[PDB]
Amino acid sequence: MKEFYLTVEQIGDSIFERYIDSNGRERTREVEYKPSLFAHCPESQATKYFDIYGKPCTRKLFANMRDASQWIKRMEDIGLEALGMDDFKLAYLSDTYNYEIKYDHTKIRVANFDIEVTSPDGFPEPSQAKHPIDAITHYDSIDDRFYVFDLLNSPYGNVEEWSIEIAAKLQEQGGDEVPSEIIDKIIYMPFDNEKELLMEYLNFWQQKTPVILTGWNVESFAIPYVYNRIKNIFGESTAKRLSPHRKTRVKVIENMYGSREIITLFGISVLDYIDLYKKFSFTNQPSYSLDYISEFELNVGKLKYDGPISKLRESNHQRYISYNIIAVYRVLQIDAKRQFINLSLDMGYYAKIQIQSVFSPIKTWDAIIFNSLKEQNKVIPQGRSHPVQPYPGAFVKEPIPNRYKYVMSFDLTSAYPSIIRQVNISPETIAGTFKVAPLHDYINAVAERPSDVYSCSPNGMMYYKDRDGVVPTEITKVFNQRKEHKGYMLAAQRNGEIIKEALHNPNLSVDEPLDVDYRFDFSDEIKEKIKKLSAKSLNEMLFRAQRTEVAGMTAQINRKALINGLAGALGNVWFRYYDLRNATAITTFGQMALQWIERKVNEYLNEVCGTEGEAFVLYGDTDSIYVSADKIIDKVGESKFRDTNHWVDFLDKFARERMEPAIDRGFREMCEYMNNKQHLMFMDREAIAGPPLGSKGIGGFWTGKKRYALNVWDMEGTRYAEPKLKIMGLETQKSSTPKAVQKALKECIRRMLQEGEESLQEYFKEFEKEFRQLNYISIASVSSANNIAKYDVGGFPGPKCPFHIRGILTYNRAIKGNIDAPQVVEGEKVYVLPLREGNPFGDKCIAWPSGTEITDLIKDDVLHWMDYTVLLEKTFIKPLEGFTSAAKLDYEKKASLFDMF
DNA sequence: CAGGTAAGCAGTCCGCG
DNA sequence: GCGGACTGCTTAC
Ligand SMILES: Cc1cn([C@H]2C[C@H](O)[C@@H](COP(=O)(O)OP(=O)(O)OP(=O)(O)O)O2)c(=O)[nH]c1=O
Ligand SMILES: [Ca+2]
Ligand SMILES: [Ca+2]
Ligand SMILES: [Ca+2]
Ligand SMILES: [Ca+2]
Ligand SMILES: [Ca+2]
Repeated sequence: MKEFYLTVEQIGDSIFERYIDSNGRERTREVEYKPSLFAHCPESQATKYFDIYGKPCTRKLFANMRDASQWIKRMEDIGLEALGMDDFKLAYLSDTYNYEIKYDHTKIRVANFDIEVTSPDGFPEPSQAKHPIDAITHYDSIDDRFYVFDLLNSPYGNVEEWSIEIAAKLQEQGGDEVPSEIIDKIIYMPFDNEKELLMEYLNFWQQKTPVILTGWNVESFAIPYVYNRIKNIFGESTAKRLSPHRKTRVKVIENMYGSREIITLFGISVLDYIDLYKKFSFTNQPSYSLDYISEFELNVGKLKYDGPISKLRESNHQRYISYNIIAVYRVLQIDAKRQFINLSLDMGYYAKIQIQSVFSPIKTWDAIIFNSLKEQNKVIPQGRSHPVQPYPGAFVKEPIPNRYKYVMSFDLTSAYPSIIRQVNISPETIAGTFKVAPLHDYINAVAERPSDVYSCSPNGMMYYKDRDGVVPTEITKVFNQRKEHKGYMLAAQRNGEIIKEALHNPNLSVDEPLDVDYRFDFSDEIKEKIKKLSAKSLNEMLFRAQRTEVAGMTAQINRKALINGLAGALGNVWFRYYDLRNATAITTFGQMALQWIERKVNEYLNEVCGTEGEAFVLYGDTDSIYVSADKIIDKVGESKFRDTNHWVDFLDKFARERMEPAIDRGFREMCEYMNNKQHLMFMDREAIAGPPLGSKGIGGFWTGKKRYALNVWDMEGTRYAEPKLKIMGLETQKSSTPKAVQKALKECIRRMLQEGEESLQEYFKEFEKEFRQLNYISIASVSSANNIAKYDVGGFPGPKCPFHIRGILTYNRAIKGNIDAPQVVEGEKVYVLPLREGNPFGDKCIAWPSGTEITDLIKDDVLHWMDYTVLLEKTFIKPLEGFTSAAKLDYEKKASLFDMF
């Protein structure tokens, strides 16, 4: 097999590299890598190296990396550009792996671990590490085993061994329900003292040294805690054994409000799963506890126990250890679903970066562009310092708030990357500028044609047309990967809908799920077999279809995120290729494109409807248009349709056969107007939306920009078994909205869109009457909590104290002088409840850490004093009043003449 | 900690005769 | 009481 790196580090004048050799074995080597950098040279000096602008460069070979670094400094002192990859390990990888890397994940040691630490005096601070580590579960992907290190004797209690047999038993048998599929994979090691546990852990670590190290909060808790605890007991040199090169450093992570410390382990790639999840999942959760996320992702019940965690070990060590093992497994189950590790490996190896650099699109693109340019003996420019400057973004159309019955949407495929490719936007393709007319002049095609030579954006920028820039070239490659994966995602989705239809008529049989590839549209033979299957087999197939869809979604959406990130990287001052002219070329072209095509679509539809000045495009945001199809439906007449699906077909066909060609023609003209390099503005139908045929549903409504809801029947070629609500911006979509309120508002909207005003009124009246019975957590608002200390004036709200911060200050007073009560963590999320006047907490709200029950000390008082009236008014009635006035109906029945009977 | 901008709503403070 | 200036938070794209 071809060799591939595992990790790479620079340590002084050495590159330290762990890799897989040609025989599939893991090796390590120290290389005295001599880097090259570059300086401009005279034209009369023959060379093969040119900067991106075609200027000749001489290559400078240094005796060592420190010499190269010093030269860079002196070049700054002189005032001359020092060209080339200043991050020598990326140059090392580029030299050592000069080919498309083909990696084998089965050879990469992926470690997933979690630690337990009993603490009687509050949260165990990793930088202090003053409490014993009393459990470690460490799963190794190569052995496929969970290694359990269990401390039996501690100053906080001596316990009996954990029993695998009890762990396996059902909760109803007194057991812990550790999943049977992992029972045989547990290797259990009890220890009579902490020193021996830790020494054995380090010996194990030496044998099975993680390449990728993950787990939940490992970078902020487990890793610094283990490191610091070993450091406290044995000294620094022993703690550094966590690094295969015996090198670590404390890294200080700074944000706007403060800073925190992590431990960089040289020769390890830490991918904390919480951070993977936040970057790649495209969720925003009310809580990020593993219990909360596990429940969300896997629908597994919360790990139940009595008393505080600080007493769990001594009260029930059996459960304590089982829960540590289950916690490690949960992360593996989440990754089995979401495939974020797989994604990280793919993207890292593609770019030729340390795997942990996938978190940084700037680093990712710097490396991709460097490798691409190097292939042609081109030399990258030095990074420079830039002041942060604002610049313009997208256009958003102001919609008229209203109900909208029939709606068809269209948007650009991969909008910003397509603009980059079409216009040819790149650092080295800038050809010059032209005199700009007001945007509306280009939108209305009255402005002078910008250029007859170069490819243009309406911000005034011109680009060469003779060759592709490195940015278009490289963005195209990742776009193509994205498209492939989206294909699989959509096929899995469509396949899922076939199974849901079939589930309306399950056969009374004992049979098996079909062995099929869900990434490809079911053949007719598969469809026939499915129509004969039992519910059990069909549900298992649906589960598999949906897992395939999730897998496809991860692959596609994060590749989209990467290419979109290049468009923004051009507008980040730390990017080597930062240029506001290019960042603005993209966004301004986007503004023009949307408003251009809005005009073209209106003109086209006014023409086919025999009207003038009518607005068919009701809304648009960035790269999308929403078209009212009422008149199209009305031209055939609602009476002519057999069922809902009939008019959906008709609109689908109308969009595909009439609208899309018209849209394409309009964009080709725009491309020609801008003299662009390649027509790549492809605006395909997204949604077909309307009420169910013969119902009183309103179909859809807008309240304002970025706030709307649609009853969708077909999304990007997926025809749903059941209509699906596309809701954007409204309170149902906000993590700040109470969970039960999100649910109720969603049901109000469903009724509005599908059934009508009377159905909405029936549900409101019931919700208003019954909501007081809702569990307090389900009706609590949620907010991130920043700057708690800034607004704290002697434990009371300072001036301008935000509402959620006030709640926290209230909480802090109520738990005063408790090491045991859970503290609110600066920067994390809290639940927030309003309090009735005259309450014992002495303020109008209380907040406590999100994802948790409020401490028993105050729980009963909170329940007693909760202000249900304020809560309902603010989270439910106010937003619902917004939805219904926009939609022009009433959530409460108004009086009529009939009442007199 | 980790590409970008546009823009919504909650809440504070305070004016508005 | 609602709006504007402002802070804070959150989402759409
Ligand atoms: C979703 C999203 C969009 N955008 C910008 C860049 C996008 O190209 C543009 C339009 O967004 P989208 O229409 O959401 O995405 P897209 O056009 O890139 O891809 P698709 O083919 O799935 O439609 O808005 C971001 O900058 N960040 C984001 O997270
Ligand atoms: Ca724990
Ligand atoms: Ca799009
Ligand atoms: Ca599309
Ligand atoms: Ca059947
Ligand atoms: Ca869009």
